[PDB]
Amino acid sequence: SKYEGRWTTVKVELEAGIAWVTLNRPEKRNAMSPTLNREMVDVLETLEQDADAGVLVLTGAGESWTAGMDLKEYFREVDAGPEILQEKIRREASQWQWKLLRLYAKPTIAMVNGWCFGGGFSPLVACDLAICANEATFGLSEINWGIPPGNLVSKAMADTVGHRQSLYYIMTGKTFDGRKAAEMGLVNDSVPLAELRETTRELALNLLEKNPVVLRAAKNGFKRCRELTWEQNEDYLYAKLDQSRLLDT
Amino acid sequence: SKYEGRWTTVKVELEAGIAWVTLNRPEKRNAMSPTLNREMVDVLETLEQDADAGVLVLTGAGESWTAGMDLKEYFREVDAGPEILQEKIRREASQWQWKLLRLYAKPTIAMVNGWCFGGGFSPLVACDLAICANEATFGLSEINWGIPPGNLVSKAMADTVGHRQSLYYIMTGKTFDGRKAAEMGLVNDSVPLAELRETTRELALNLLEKNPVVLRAAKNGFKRCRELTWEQNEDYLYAKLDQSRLLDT
Amino acid sequence: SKYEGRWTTVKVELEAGIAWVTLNRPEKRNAMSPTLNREMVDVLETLEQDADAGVLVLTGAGESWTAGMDLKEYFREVDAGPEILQEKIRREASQWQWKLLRLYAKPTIAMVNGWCFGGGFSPLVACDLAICANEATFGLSEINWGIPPGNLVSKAMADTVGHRQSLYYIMTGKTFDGRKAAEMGLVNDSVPLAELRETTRELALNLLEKNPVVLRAAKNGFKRCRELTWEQNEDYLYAKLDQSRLLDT
Amino acid sequence: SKYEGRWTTVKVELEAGIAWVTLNRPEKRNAMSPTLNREMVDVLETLEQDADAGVLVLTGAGESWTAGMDLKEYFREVDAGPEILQEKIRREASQWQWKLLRLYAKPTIAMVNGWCFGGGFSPLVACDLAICANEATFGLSEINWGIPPGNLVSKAMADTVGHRQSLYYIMTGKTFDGRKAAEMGLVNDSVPLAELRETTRELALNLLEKNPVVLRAAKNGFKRCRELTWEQNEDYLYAKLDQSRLLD
Amino acid sequence: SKYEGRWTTVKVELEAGIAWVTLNRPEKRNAMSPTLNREMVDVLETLEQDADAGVLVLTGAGESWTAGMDLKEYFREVDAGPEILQEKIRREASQWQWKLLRLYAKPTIAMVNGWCFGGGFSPLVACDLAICANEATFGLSEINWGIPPGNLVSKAMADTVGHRQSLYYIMTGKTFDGRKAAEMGLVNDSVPLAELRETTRELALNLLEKNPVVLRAAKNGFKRCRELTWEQNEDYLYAKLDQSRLLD
Amino acid sequence: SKYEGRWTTVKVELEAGIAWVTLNRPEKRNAMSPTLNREMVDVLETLEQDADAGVLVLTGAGESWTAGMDLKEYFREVDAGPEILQEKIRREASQWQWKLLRLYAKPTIAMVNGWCFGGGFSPLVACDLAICANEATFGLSEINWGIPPGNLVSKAMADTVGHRQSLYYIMTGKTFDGRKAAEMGLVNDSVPLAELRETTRELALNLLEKNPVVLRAAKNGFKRCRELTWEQNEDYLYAKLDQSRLLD
Repeated sequence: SKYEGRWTTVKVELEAGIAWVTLNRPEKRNAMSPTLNREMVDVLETLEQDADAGVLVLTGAGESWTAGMDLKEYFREVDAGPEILQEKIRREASQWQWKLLRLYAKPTIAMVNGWCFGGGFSPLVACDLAICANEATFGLSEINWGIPPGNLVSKAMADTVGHRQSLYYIMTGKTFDGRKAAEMGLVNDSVPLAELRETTRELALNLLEKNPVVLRAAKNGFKRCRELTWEQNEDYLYAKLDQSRLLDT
Repeated sequence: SKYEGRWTTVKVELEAGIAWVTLNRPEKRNAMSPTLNREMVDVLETLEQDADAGVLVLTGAGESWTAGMDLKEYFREVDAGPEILQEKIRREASQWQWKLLRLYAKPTIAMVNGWCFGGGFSPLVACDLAICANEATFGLSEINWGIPPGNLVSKAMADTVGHRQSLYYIMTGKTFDGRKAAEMGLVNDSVPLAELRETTRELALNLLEKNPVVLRAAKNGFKRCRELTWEQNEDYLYAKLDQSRLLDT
Repeated sequence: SKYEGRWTTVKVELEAGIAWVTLNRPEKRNAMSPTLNREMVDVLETLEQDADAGVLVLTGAGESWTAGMDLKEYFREVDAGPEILQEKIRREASQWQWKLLRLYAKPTIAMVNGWCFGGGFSPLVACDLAICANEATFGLSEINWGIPPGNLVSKAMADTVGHRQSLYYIMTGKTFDGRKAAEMGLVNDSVPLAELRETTRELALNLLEKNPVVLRAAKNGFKRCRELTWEQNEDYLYAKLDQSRLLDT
Repeated sequence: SKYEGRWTTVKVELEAGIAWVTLNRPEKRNAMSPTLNREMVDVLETLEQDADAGVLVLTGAGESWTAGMDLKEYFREVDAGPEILQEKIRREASQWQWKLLRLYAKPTIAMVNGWCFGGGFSPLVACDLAICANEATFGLSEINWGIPPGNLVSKAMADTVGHRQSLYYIMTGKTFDGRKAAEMGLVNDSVPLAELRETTRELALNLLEKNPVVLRAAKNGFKRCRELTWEQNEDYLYAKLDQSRLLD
Repeated sequence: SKYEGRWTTVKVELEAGIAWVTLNRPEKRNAMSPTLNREMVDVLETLEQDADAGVLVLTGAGESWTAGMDLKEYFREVDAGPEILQEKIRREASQWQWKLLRLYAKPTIAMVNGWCFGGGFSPLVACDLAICANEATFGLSEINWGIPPGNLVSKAMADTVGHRQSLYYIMTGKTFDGRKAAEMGLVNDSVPLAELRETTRELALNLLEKNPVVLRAAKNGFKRCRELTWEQNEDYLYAKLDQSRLLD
Repeated sequence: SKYEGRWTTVKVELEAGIAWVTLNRPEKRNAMSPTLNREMVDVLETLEQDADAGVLVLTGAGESWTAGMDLKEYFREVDAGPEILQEKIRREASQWQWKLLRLYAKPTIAMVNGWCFGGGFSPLVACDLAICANEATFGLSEINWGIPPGNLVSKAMADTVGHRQSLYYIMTGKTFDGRKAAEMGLVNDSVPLAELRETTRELALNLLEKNPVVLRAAKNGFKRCRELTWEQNEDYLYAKLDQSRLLD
């Protein structure tokens, strides 16, 4: 494999234009350690410039998507350093989870095969589209660990899940399954685990057929237009269209 | 008819306070040409001052609502002119599609009888309310034509359709039927085509019974309140209420 | 009872950490008079500092939650005074309905036992969570009384109910039942009236188990994050997390 | 001349690529009546498509720039008609004063020769740049007439004049001269009335030296970027740059 | 007098429609304790409904306007009680300093006679207009005490003082005098202390000449319009005008 | 020295807790090439974790601060590669110029010794504070090169320079000197070039006297509070204060 052995906590496999990105700490339910965060920044920067990768799928090894932030590894790394290390460690989490990922140049799909807890909600929603297994379990367990949702988790909910349901799951920390995730709008679809890869693959190959520059303008302009008024968007959306026409040539 | 023969690409029929506005280029699936855009600006300005029109219904001739922007006619008109003509042609599209229509002084209803593609999404969502036929087909085909959604189409989606579904339909360009449109929140209701006119008419006549000044304050204040904080809205919404009381007298 | 006889238009009963707050003008369907507004400001300020109250439930006496603003009492009080009294009376309505309530230090639940009309929508949505009876009837009757929705009612809808449904109910003034309220996202759940208290109580006791400072950061940070960009929220949400850690100690 | 006798309340002189637009009701201090608003919409739409006009200068006939709204002619039109006529009249005022003018495709300069009161503040600030005479007199007289500022007047102030000075002039309705207008940022520069036209003409000719599509992207993108965050602007301002490159 | 001995930390003198509100802990530089915050909420609510008060002037007893938060009395109240007492104490500070004061129904003027430090910046900017003595001394001393500015102090700066100057005074904690306050836009004007009261009184009497409902719409609409786009403001500012017409 | 020969286009001198960062392509007026952008990302990340650097000063070698983008080296890299290389190149420019720099954990000062054109405006304004020489010359030359300002240049102007002056300098591309930069608020102060370094050093040492965590909360909270309403800021600015107290 082009990327075999390159990262310790992540695996990347290219197949016919699809970059399958697997969070790969299965014994730790792919908990996002500071090492995983630095490696995932490198994965996204590398795949952005890899002409053979037209779409990214973000999935988890084993029975986990990600259980969220790795408590042990964060604090061993923070407590060993001055205050300023926490600022860098948070930036590294943000950098892959949404600063590069949410407005990524290439289309992105979360393939949620299992556990998706806490911090995993940020990259889940930064990913453009999402398919889960029926068998997947989700939760915002932060409240039961004595922290409010950290990083962009609460905004990830605010963008995808209705006000009342967002507050219910944030406030109670109750778990929910793949069907509920799809019903609430957190993902596009929930399917049996045995059909997850094929469902994700057909969507990925659909996106691969689109003009990349046009798809980028369309998906990323939509995300930004949510934040702008109609008068502001007249200007912004026509600028993205004209920008698309320049960069396609 | 009061408005018979007045416009070449649009028909207007008044019935008991209802202004039935028909996009009328059926052989071209009511594609929005620059002529249609200029005529629809004139229709909205004329009907605003017509005391006999209390509610507007926007519908399409034949099996089409609108197939979106008329490619042929736009480019024949643009390429024949200097750069500055494109700015005017875009303003004319915006002017009827949402600058006058979204915060129109009178209540508006889209009666979606058939095809609704691409550019049609802007006036669809500018219209206050919408009823479609089950038999209607919708799509954001722009991505498959090699352009991101132009004008206010992506914002029209952002205001009515959940994040994940909006991105799915923008990114894939997949079509969806009237039932899906209603399920996603793009329209208020989907009914059999044979019940579309009657369903629309009963809603229109309901709106006609309301105090016009109060209905205007209520519908347009709602659309603006979405953009404002709660503290800002305390001020704005009480100002709209007091404004209503002045202008009703 | 600790609070027996203390307020003329409201009753408060503490049970094992639950502050049951009952709007108590049943013969007037708990219409919100200026007296009720001043008393409810005092209830919220008092309960904020009552160590024995960990969660608030807002409910209505009799077959009513609240029928909305008390027309008779508002105008008897306004017309008897100079212009400046209307500014004070509106501030008092806002103060309890959402300025204290929406970002209240303690978790809040609306227990909607019956009629919820017009002005009641503001505290309904300021409350974090909401359970209604199937038997409850809701409506935005303002349009049929010749006023647009006053105070924060239209924003309360904008935050919880989809664009098309919000406009339909604001523009038509049509009533809807508890099941529809839950379907549209106005409340978290609709249950038979005979199960309303128990459903509300189990949710309240769930919230009581959480660390109060953490629950406050989580629920109130979510409401504020809706208003902020992702870049702004990186800063704000980590500040709320760090603030939580300081104030928990 | 090209536009002679075309409009009853406005004069247009085109020379060397400069469209000199003169508000032309001198005996009424160029008060903005509903007729002047409709004619000014037509003027801006006409000049936008005039390939021989590269820059617009907005000025007043006589000792006035504009005294603001023509109360008499506004109330004659509104009180005549149904409630809904006021919606159209307000929209016509907004249409020329800033909906077309603030983000106009061509560079715009206000040349403030004299009185500039109330409603005149909206097009004053919609204009990209502004030079006034020292002899010009400004005021937000609305408060003394018993109305708060209408249309976009208060926002025109908020965009150009500091919070304290804006509130002082809105609340007191006191007048200020050209030098004070320049000191507060309401205009680029205050010069003697004797030098106003020549100073304005030199600026207009400088702007005509620029690539029109590029100048449009630069000026109108600046106005919009004020409303957007840095992260939003990374996207928006690169999109305007790439749009310029396509349209040039 | 009408309000004699009513409040322990504040004095109110009413004359000729002017409510002179004096922060009254001179020996403690009028430091804002929790008691002064609760009394100031009561003062503003009381004066709002006082038909004989048309304009408020906020000033300080002695050589101080306000030194800012009373650290000693704040920490005595908070450290005594549960965590939740701090929420109430912060809310009381906000309630008078800007939640009631910034968009107060009556015109407001800060009359800055002396020291104005830290927390005093919030009500300073909430007040519509402000005149200071040249002899007044200002500072954001928070940085030298080991806290960033609390409550709305940093936003008070952001609304009135340029980015660079705000950051310089926040980051360094250096003091500045009345002339520098006026130069930066923190106040309308700096005048000699000998002329401060008479200058303030003349301004207050000018504001009393205005229609109170119209003045309220004009001043408070201006503050809000800063937050809204031009398109939003077309709707909002016409709604405030029509609201004025109804309420007048 | 600690950072000798580490970067090809940048020099870092650490002394007395001050990291003097010199853009170091003097013969090319310190033009910002893609290599300088990548090295400047590394410089800021390196210095953030350097416990011996408490304050950063950004300056230029030779008679330039920075002439702005290196057109030649940018177009050599982009035109070589696929479309997607331009995304990475723009991101690298943004990364050091403001994504790391505007809300940097340590206090930052721009020390503008000479030419500051076009793209240089982004890091100029990202820097917390700025002092220039009187002899420094500024310009937004983009318009004369046929591009609107790219990256965050127009927003840098919008945050620091009044609407009218911003538009004048963007639309005309005319140059201005150090005194005009200070007058417009683009910088804190303009001093003679002979006194620039010593003035900058005294400011840097003042900032080093502050609690670093508190200073970070104060400066970066101020920049953010500009974007938020008063009600939003009551929440945000108290959260930054409580966050400071935890992290100190």
